[PDB]
Amino acid sequence: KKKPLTQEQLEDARRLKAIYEKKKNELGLSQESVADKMGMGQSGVGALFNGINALNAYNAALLAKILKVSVEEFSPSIAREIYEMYEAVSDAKRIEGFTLSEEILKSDKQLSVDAQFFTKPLTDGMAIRSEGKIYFVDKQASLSDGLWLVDIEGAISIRELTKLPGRKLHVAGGKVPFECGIDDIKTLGRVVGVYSEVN
Amino acid sequence: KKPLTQEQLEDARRLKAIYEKKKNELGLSQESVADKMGMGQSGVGALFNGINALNAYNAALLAKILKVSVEEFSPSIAREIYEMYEAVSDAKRIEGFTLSEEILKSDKQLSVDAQFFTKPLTDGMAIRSEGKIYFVDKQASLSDGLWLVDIEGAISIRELTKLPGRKLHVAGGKVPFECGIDDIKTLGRVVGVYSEVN
Amino acid sequence: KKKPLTQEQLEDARRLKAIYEKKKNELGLSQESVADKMGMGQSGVGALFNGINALNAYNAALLAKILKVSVEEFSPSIAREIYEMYEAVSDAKRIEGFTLSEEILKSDKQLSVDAQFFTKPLTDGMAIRSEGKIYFVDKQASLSDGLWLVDIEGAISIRELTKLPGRKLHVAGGKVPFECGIDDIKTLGRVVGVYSEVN
Amino acid sequence: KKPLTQEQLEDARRLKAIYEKKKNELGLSQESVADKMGMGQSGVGALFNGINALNAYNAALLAKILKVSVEEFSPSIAREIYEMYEAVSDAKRIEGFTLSEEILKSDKQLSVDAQFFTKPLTDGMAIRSEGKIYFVDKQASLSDGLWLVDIEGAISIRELTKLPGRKLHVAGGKVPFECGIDDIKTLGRVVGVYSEVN
DNA sequence: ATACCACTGGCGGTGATAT
DNA sequence: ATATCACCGCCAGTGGTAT
DNA sequence: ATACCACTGGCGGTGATAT
DNA sequence: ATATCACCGCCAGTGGTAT
Repeated sequence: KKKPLTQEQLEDARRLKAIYEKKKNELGLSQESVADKMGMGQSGVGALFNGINALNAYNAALLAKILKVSVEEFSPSIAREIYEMYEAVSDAKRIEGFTLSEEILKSDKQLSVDAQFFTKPLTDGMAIRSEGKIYFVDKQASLSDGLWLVDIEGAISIRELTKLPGRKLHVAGGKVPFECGIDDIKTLGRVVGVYSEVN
Repeated sequence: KKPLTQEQLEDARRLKAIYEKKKNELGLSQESVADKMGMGQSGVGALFNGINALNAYNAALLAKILKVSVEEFSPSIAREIYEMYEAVSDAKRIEGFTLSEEILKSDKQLSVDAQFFTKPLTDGMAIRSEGKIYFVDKQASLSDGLWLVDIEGAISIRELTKLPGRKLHVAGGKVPFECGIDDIKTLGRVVGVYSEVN
Repeated sequence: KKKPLTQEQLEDARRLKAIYEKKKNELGLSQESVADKMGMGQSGVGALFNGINALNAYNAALLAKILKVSVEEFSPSIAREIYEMYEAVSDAKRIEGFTLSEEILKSDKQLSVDAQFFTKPLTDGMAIRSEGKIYFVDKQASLSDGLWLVDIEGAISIRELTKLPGRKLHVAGGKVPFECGIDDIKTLGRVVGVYSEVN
Repeated sequence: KKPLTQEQLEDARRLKAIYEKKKNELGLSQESVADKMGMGQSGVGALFNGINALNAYNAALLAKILKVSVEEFSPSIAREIYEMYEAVSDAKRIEGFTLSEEILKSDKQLSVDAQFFTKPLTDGMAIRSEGKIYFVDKQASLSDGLWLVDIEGAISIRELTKLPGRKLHVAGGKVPFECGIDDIKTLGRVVGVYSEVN
């Protein structure tokens, strides 16, 4: 028959068409050049772009790969569907990502990590990439001796802490270890896992 | 028309067996699963007995009702569900293994984001040994580094160092030793390692 | 008056126009959007693109920066002029660049280095980037004890060599030092300078 | 019309002085330089006396005839010649300095490719000390690392380590010492070092 | 050999039309 | 949003010249 | 509670026109 | 090189049913 595209598919097509017309020259693609990649004809490509045929998860997956974008960039609904379907194979956790350069923390792309990486249910957590390593930080953990993502007077660095009597601390990890009170250091989270490449 | 592909009925074989063997624990009938899928009882029976094949949606939906991963009853479908998960949050699914007592045993396929590796990992392995996760490039050129090797049937992580004369310097044990290139079967090179604390 | 664009300027304009029409959407630019960046009007922009006004070194420099390309990509003549003019300030040497990953050497972008970096006239030289460092290699140097870019049975690595009696060698730099004959190692050049970032 | 900008005649002041003071060594007259530039003697006299200003071409051309860098007689022109050299082989011109006896002295401006620095270097310095080249980020946030510092008039390379209480751990001498942040003037942070062998 | 003198060719634009 | 049209200021150079 | 039976709605295309 | 036009196979599901 003919179904009229329930107006989220219609607006998804508009973003998809807009995200293609401005990047076809960037990638040297045409509607037939995309038709061959999907195993279709040019008639089928224009239907998806001009909001005549409703695209599915498979087509959205390939269309995102052809344009090297995310389905979120043109269809946030299916990306929710993709994440929901991926909860069946393995509950990979979408951890917000950060970068630590010059002791400065900046938000970055969210990071996908399987729940098997962690021995505890990391609900509020971060993923900081620094010095060729990725540090997985538990934002809600009790203060104890261990590896912590701390802040010392406007500088963020990974340091190993050791509680001392008299409400003092021992900070290790920097080029020079030192001691100070527990309130001289702001704790942003406890490091629970470290990933690194060949060193 | 009922031309189900040989594996599409093979998908139904495991799916049907999982349903009846586990419906006692979950206490659900076919029409109860039908309600949770927005379907009738007639729609669910087709999938179980091999009348109608499974798509990506209801196969993952059934994998949430039954506490079973979709790869357990349909490896082909779970492969394509991942291939859709590369479009959003482009993680890279890697076959999982465990290394205990120099024996490599298969494990659950792991979900790893592509931002872990500087070099793209086409054929990769994830091995869980000594409480850590070792990521291995199955097809990697022989370079001095950490390698998952096979020494006369024993699987172990060793540090390979190439020496002139097609020799190797295997390290990792109490005392390192030297041998030829062909004396060891190098499964792949370790590119990343992950471990927890406490 | 009116000068007819001596046919290298004409063909330079064709490449410039071609390199702009396929990247204006990639950069969100129009002829007026480029006119404001150069301090001109849209009429002046079209003259350069359509081969009516001959562009100079200054305009080519800005046009290359606006499109984030090199003048070589659309006007190899002026890039020669730019290099010739830059020989007046400081004779920066255009050294061919290489990358060394997994003990595999691959050609890369040519590297610009001032002649003050070297104490000798490095005519035939390489620049290899590896392990966060840039190694400047003299391809024509006498064999002697020092840092060399060698090849050992199909693997390229930076190793420190030491000549030994009996036509033997000592190779250092790898994870395991070893000894072998001088003919068991192929020498591709002698390292004369090393640059590195914060380590 | 003869409206030469104040510096454009200042360009001619140094250029004219360089020509006459060095024409004895090179043994060339104005018409001889005119021949090498595709010009007449009348065209060269305008540039020397300040009648016609210099563009990028003949200023660099004159910098090749006279064995003098164009920055010596025209800093403004050499700046724009570099700004054209960023379009092809995008090197980054950095002000050069030498560090001898704790005294920072200016030197020739260095030509460095942008592929040396992970982070773009807007305001940078190149310092030649102890036979090596230290690249310094003039405007860099205070982070634990190697810094070009000024300690009561003395210029030196030191390893700064921040300590709680707005303190510093200065290292590099026989014995390190501690002081406050404001006790030292940090000119900039060292991001790259180059050295030769033999 | 070199520093003035008008004189001027063409470089590098402008500013309004379409379409 | 681009292309093609006259139109042109105005420093670049020129020759010719008296030092 | 569950496995057959036709029957069929609409999903996801095709294939030729312009322009 | 794109847009809009009919046209439609054909597995997806449906209800109804006898276990």
